[PDB]
Amino acid sequence: MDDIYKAAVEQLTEEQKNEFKAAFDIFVLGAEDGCISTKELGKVMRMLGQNPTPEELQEMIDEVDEDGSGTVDFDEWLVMMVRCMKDDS
Amino acid sequence: RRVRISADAMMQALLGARAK
Ligand SMILES: [Ca+2]
Repeated sequence: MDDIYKAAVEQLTEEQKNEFKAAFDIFVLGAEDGCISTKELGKVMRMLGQNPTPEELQEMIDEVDEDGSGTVDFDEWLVMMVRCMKDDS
Repeated sequence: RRVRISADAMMQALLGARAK
């Protein structure tokens, strides 16, 4: 019953869904398997100008997992956005 | 009634998407 995530995805635009595919690639640019690891995601935050603890991302990916494989997919990425805007737990 | 999170940041990595 995550309407917030259902509507958030719909409210999106052709540009958003299109750009969502670019970011995923930029994140897994070096990844061989093709998955964004907690370390990979954080590596981008470091060059951005911040320094988010590795305990946050790790716990985040797990909290935003569909099957709990420990990897964020194009789908889990779309929900990760709203999950933060409506983070309660 | 709120504003989207700071996601545009990563959008600027590629070059500058939705920078404004
Ligand atoms: Ca998963």
